[PDB]
Amino acid sequence: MIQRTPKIQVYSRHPAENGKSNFLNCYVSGFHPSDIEVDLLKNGERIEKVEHSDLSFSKDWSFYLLYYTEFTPTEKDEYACRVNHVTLSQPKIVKWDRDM
Amino acid sequence: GSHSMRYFFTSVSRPGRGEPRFIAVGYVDDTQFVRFDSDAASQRMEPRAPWIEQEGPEYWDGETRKVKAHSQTHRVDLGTLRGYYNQSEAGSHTVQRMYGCDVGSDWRFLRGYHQYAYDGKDYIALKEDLRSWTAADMAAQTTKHKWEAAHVAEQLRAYLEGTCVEWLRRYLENGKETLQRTDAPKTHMTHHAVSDHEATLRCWALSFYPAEITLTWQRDGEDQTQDTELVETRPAGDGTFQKWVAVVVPSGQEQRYTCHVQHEGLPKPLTLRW
Amino acid sequence: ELAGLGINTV
Repeated sequence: MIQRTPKIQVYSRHPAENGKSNFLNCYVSGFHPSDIEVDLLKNGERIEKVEHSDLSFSKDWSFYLLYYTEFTPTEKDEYACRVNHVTLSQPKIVKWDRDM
Repeated sequence: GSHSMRYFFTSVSRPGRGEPRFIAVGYVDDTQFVRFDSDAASQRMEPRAPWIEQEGPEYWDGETRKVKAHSQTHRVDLGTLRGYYNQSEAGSHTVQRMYGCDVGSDWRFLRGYHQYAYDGKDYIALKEDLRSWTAADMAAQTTKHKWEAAHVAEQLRAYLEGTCVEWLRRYLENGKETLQRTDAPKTHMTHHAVSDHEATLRCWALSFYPAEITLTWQRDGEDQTQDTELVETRPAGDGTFQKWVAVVVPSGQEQRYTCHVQHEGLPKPLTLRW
Repeated sequence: ELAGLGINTV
């Protein structure tokens, strides 16, 4: 049973400016099998209004998905993606950083 | 320019109760236009781009019919594969199938594909000539012989050289305002000190379509790959794509470094400087 | 448009 761990990028749809409406993305790719848990977090708490793309895959057969929700970047609030997968002992939390 | 149509299919067995989870997506180039999800309420092939909504009820009936047949094929496959590999009933397993055609600038046939994977590994694939099979192991070799017996390759080749390219041509015309438009990358550079002595230069490409792009660094007009980070191209979420490439440089030396961007939507490549 | 024939069980 081949198991590949997800790669994660967390990022905004548009360039970020405090107080301006945007979309928070978490792109998970390179994983196998396809079962995966992805939450978007605001100040550590799971955001409820979260959608995702239709499961698809790359030439090497590894899966990818985009999770996304509306957010407003601010000076103080911390945003993040929480990912869990059979290949992970514990949930991986990647923080949003407007510089990437 | 050149174009493609691809369909992707994933079935995941659900041991203990019911049929597999089945998900099917169709793409023209990098644009998803249709989907099926066995868990969704409609139990229909569903539109995902505005230009496919032109198609009449006979189109949707026909596509629903075929896609549900694909899901049953894969359901049967999961059972068969379990026996080929002496696996138990207790585990969840995955089959994946991809097929489609490419066309050149004249929109004539270039290439066809049909490939198949079990638990994320190559199982069997149609060769470029569309006449023969690549079977990865002896389980797939048994499939190879069945498919030879049943003239699968001849049936697929007719589809990939005929129907596939005819409908791709049709979708390209119907969807021309978006599918036949290139969105050139919107580029800029950012600067991030890492210490008193070094800085990161980050070269961004935003809102581009299609996804294919090349971002490179040069130092004093020579190629620079050391101390660089290149992220995988990622969806913006609105149909376009993003990527960046970064380089660590001695502070004060930013001017030696240039970022180079190649994309279908740029007549000539772009050069950025700090 | 999806394939019909050519899509056989393994």
